Amino acid sequence: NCTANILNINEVVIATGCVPAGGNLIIRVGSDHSYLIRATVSCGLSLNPSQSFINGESLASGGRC
Repeated sequence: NCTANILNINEVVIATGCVPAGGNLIIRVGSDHSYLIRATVSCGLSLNPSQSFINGESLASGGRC
């Protein structure tokens, strides 16, 4: 599976989830919020359209899951 890592404006990892191949999963952050992350058939981090990065947050890759 794919690994999704959510960081803040300081590029500090605050949340981490696991995104299924060709699927999508919701990742909850400790910043009193949550971000929906999805991955393609080839495993590719991506943020849902219904949502948008805020508070300077950002997305990053992990390793294995």
